[PDB]
Amino acid sequence: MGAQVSTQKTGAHETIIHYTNINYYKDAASNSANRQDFTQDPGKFTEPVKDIMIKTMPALN
Amino acid sequence: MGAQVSTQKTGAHETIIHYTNINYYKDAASNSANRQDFTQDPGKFTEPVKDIMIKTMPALN
Amino acid sequence: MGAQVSTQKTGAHETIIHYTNINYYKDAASNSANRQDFTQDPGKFTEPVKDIMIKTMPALN
Amino acid sequence: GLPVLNTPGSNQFMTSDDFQSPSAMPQFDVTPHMDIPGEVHNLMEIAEVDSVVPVNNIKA
Amino acid sequence: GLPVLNTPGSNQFMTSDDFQSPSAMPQFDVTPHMDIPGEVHNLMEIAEVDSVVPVNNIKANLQSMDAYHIEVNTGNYQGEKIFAFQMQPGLESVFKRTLMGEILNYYAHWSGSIKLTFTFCGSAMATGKLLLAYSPPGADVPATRKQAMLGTHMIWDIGLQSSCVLCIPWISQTHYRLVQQDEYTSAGNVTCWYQTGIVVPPGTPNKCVVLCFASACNDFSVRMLRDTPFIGQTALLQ
Amino acid sequence: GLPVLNTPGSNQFMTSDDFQSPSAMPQFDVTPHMDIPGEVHNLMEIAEVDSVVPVNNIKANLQSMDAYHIEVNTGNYQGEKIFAFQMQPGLESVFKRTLMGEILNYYAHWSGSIKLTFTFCGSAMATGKLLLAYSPPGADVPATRKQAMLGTHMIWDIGLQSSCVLCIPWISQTHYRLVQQDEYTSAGNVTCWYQTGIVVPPGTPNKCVVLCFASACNDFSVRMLRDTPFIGQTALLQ
Amino acid sequence: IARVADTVASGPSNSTSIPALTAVETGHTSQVEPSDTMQTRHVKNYHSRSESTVENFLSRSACVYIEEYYTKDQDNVNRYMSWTINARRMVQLRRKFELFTYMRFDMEITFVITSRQLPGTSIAQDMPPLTHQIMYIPPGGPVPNSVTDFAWQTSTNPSIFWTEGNAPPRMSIPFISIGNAYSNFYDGWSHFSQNGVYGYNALNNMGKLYARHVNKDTPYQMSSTIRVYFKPKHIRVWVPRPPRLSPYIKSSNVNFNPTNLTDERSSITYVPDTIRP
Amino acid sequence: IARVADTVASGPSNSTSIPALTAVETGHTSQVEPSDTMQTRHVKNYHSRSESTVENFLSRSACVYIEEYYTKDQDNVNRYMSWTINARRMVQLRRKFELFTYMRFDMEITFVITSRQLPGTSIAQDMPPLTHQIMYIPPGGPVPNSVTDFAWQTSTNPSIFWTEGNAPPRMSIPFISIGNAYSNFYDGWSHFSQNGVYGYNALNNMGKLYARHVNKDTPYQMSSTIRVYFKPKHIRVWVPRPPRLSPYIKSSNVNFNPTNLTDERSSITYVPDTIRP
Amino acid sequence: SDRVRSLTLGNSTITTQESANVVVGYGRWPEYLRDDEATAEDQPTQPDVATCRFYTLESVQWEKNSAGWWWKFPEALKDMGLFGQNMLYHYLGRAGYTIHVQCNASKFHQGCLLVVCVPEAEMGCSQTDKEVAAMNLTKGEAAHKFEPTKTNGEHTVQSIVCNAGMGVGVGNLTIYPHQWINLRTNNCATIVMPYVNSVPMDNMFRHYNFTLMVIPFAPLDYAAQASEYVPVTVTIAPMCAEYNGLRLAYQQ
Ligand SMILES: CCCCCCCCCCCC(=O)O
Ligand SMILES: CCCCCCCCCCCC(=O)O
Repeated sequence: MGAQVSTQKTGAHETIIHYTNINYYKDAASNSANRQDFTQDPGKFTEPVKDIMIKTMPALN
Repeated sequence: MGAQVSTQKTGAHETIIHYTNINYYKDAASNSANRQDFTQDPGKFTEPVKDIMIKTMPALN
Repeated sequence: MGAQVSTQKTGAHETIIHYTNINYYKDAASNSANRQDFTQDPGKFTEPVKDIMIKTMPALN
Repeated sequence: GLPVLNTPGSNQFMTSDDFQSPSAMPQFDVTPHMDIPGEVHNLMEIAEVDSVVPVNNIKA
Repeated sequence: GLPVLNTPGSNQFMTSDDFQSPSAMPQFDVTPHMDIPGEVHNLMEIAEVDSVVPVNNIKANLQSMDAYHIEVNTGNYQGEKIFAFQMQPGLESVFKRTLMGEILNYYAHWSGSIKLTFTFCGSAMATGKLLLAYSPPGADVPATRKQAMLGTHMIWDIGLQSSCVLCIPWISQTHYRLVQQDEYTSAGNVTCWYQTGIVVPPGTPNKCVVLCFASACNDFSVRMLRDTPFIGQTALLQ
Repeated sequence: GLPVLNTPGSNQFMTSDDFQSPSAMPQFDVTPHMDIPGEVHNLMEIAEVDSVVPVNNIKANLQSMDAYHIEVNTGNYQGEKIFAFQMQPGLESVFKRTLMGEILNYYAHWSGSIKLTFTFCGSAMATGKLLLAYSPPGADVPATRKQAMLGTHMIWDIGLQSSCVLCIPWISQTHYRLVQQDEYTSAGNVTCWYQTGIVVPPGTPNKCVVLCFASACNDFSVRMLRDTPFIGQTALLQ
Repeated sequence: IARVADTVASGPSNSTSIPALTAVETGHTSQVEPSDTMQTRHVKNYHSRSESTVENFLSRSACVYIEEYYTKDQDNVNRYMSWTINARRMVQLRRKFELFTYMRFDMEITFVITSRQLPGTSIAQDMPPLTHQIMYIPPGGPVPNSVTDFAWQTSTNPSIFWTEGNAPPRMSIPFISIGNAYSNFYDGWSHFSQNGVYGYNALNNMGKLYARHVNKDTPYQMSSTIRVYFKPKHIRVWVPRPPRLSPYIKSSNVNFNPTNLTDERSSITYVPDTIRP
Repeated sequence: IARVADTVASGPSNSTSIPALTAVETGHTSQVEPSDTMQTRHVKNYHSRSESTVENFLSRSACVYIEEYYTKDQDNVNRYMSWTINARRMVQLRRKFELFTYMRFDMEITFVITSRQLPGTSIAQDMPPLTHQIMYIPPGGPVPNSVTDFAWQTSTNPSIFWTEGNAPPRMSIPFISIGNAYSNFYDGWSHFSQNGVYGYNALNNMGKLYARHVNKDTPYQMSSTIRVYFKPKHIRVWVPRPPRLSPYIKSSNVNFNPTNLTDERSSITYVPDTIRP
Repeated sequence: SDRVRSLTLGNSTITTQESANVVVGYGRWPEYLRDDEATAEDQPTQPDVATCRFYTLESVQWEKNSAGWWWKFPEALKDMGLFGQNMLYHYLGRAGYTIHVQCNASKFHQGCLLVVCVPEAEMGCSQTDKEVAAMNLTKGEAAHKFEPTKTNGEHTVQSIVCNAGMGVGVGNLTIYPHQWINLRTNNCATIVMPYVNSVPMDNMFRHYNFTLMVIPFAPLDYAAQASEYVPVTVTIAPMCAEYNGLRLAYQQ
């Protein structure tokens, strides 16, 4: 089938950890949640300044 | 799929003995128990001595 | 998977007759019966004699 | 999940069925097999053995 | 059909499950995606944003801007503690409601450092040096500047650079701590003192406001999803 | 959908099953693994550790260290049996509670040899030779040293080497035995006698203590998981 | 993958580097870390922000509504349910959604329907399993005025038929909004003359949802309670905002009563003494 | 794979080899075997310690709690369940876990909920299937004070909705502990002044678990009994210890009454005569 | 001759001419915390030779009727040189420890002690209905002793030996790092304990990582005119001592 093997979340016996998935429905809205999308970009809220500010330097000068 | 064939435990008709497995869930905590991990090292408790002791020899000399 | 195709027992429309099987459990005791083991050796009970006896000959001579 | 449709005969219990089932005793170490004399494979092995016949089966 | 055996947990309904399900609206044409500014991917992006902390949360200021005011005065005030509080990002009344703490209340576990930024709002003529100290759990709260000075401290010198950051390092025994912090998962305290004092020229205010900001660092993270205890009701709204 | 037929045993709940199940806490970040000393992989690692055996388990010593004491005296004691007991690692009151036996009680089947280590705790001046015998099931318990000597025995000579091991070989008809041993699965008995005697110099104790240790060998193994009969209750604890 | 930043080992310092000094006036949040204001040791941090994901945060079934409808036609009891779909009547889920201004996602809807028999002196029955019918009516569709209205024919409106005892009915729905994203806040009006409806209700219109017993009638009065659950998936959120501080009063607007910024305490220097040997 | 050691064939002996002699003072457990103190025959031992595995030993559902909650609001009967999760109220499973000092593992939790109708003279009913709701509340989350509390909205707390008749509800949970391993024993305090709580309760805090009937009300009083079962999997254990000897008294500490080391008997030389022809 | 051994840690050295090998914890030897297992971000302090040295505690007398003794660490070393000073000024600590119990007699005396290190030795109360007090669990370098009979104290520990004050069998304590001191062969016992805990580090006042118990299984005995005074001294030396969270000293 259109099987798609992904990686499972670390277990309590770490340091065959993968699962299989197949969509049965025609609408993408039927698929399960995307609990594995780990994107980040705090810059939008933490550093929305026009002029890049270097940590080790004075904010104003 | 991400099928993984392993060996079954001996049956009452020994002396096709393998099973198939596929994880359906995204979390490793959902997987079945690891009833086939046979590791051993009694040394920790039976021989936690600093100086190796040879059976056929005197413990003290 | 670890699928294993075998031959089915003759049907009422003889003279695709095969089935598939996969073990899901880790213990061999979980598998289905071995209804297809056709071994025989009546000799143990019908001819447990030390000296081979030829049918077309006298039992004693 | 996978769309499934239960067929008649579900949840029933036929004494002559033959399905797989979970072991109540996981990883049980079966006692080593021992080669014992006179093993039977087919019952016909028995029916092929001569046995005295009670031809004179009168009440007395 | 295929011989099947139902396992325990069948036909149940777990609010945190994740299975597929038939769409009640087949072939629905979703509205074209539009690239909107300020998209959030992880809640931590929010907890990492500085938010004013109501350090002066006394009954009389629970509804005024004075709740955020941290006064500092000119004149001898040696031995006097400007302010202090526990390190409970989600339990401490001081942090409990900040953007950071507000998010932690949706989780039961937390870990990482915290950035306490202090801004002097006095006049451009006012000068001074404050001692921002942080003492890990174990001993009593610093009663004197000497005691506080023995712990992780930062001597802030007021000048052109208005703000000063006091990064509270994650010095815990365990990897994580409960947002509902108890004595076991204690984090310590933060006390502020006068390193020197606030000198000011003639014709200039003697009392100044010092705002406090709190946010998470790049090493911060929450873990146990739970419901926040800051919202409830007695009946369906209308 | 796919034509399916439910097999008997569906929707049931067997405490010893082993299926997959949805996690109530999706994407939970487990705490980093830490390498802790003394990890156990198999319970047999414990049953293989020597533990003091309460051979002198008489009513008067059921709560004193005397329960472990196995006295030996100077002077003629020929024909006298120092001690004796059955070989029931999990049923015999003598072994019933040792680390070894304590584990066997979580299982119904057992097999393998046992190491009975004896340590002389007398003074460095005391000397002597003891006869540690083991008699397999079949005949009456050795009433004399001659009878005991006919079985698997070990003549222990006290000296610099304090301890002496009496390995009880697995001499059974069946591969396994029941922890709840009956006459059928009998294991035999172990009797100790005086090979010679305990001679001692002037100004030295005449009575000495001999401790007994019991543990499993590399050929030991349990098999039938069951609940231990050494723990119970009459109501939920509080 | 979603790992956290590690802490670089830092040693003594004495330079013109001022990572601790800054100016919040710029609207820039300090990007300082422990290693910048003290001596730190190297630490391989394996922690992950996997559960902080907007997906894992909002993707959890939460009750959004609940109503009761009876079987027999006695007194003035409603025999069917009606509901103008929205998630503003349950403070819990409503508060989460309101952490962001705009949202976009598909959704998993689950229904927990339970019945009962009202108290009585002589109520011996033997009613067969109760079958329910939940019908979604998008804006404009004909609305039923009785438990026998023609509208229940469900000719084109999506509907579910469920019998008690079985697993709670469920079904997914895509992104309905006619806009590019659902709006949790609308600082505008419905009319160009700047009047009429103000806020959410001014533009949101997900239609209505009706329920009923398909069973003709019960010997003695019985009632059922349906609970609707929402679980957004394939989530997208924009413009984060200050969490709700004041309790929710109305489900149509953001009205509130002046609430305290937070709990009180003795003084700014108050810290409970927990060490008393 | 997990096979047992075989017995090498040994013959007569007469040397300076002293495998039987040793000294326990070293804290070393003798590694002697039958072949070292007698003549043995070769034996291919096929036995396996596969069931002695810590995994196979602890991975079995064991009851950890049980409470009863009623449907009607009559008298002072609790209509919902509350429980501060822990496995110290059921001696059986508690004793096993306590064979080790530290533990690490995921866990499979199963619930066995059963109901009944309290005795009465006139109790003829016809109640539909009873639906239950089990909600987990991690430390800090809002706790419900009634069977109609807003907390049951389960906005983010994991919750299960189960209807009688179906298979007992189940669900897995990872390794929650904030430490690197669960602690069965804590010889310390909760406060630095060495006071307050002592032991387990001083640090363990898995939160609470609540249950209730989602059904509005029953004509006549009925009650349900929920039984919680734990089944650790993907197990890891450290530092083994002496099994519990004294009966368990409290579920908060290790208090006990001086118990006998073992059963008594006639004398050290007592051995029952089982051979009497 | 493996009988003689020498131990050197810091400015301290122990000598022995009648030992019985050396037990090394659970097969592990003390080691500093690695970066891939650390949590505290601040750079730890490692006094080394300053705290990692042999500290001798108050000796104890072994009598014909002695039932046993026990110490709790690192608490018992709260007033020992600089090791105790770091405990006061720091929130977190981590150490190894090399336990060395001494006890000599003569070829004419007899007895056998059981030197054991019990991790997380949570103990019970005399009155099962009440709780225990820290004061009754550990009292500095002063040893608490086991009793041959039941105790009655309000918040006292059930000192009855047979149960080791833990509700277990004393004969099973051999499952912990241990050694015996059989006077006819021994003269002392050494045990190298590695840091054992479910956490990288922990407080040293609030938590008693392990308990050292010295229980005699063979009663001390001897003839007339034979030295009746047989003391038992305990010496312990921290190993790989690390500290985190520096702040104002803790007032005991
Ligand atoms: C078939 C049932 C359809 C139900 C539609 C529900 C849509 C929910 C939209 C929520 C909008 C918002 O929260 O801003
Ligand atoms: C969703 C239900 C969560 C229940 C959490 C149970 C955690 C059990 C931890 C047991 C700890 C121990 O036995 O030392």
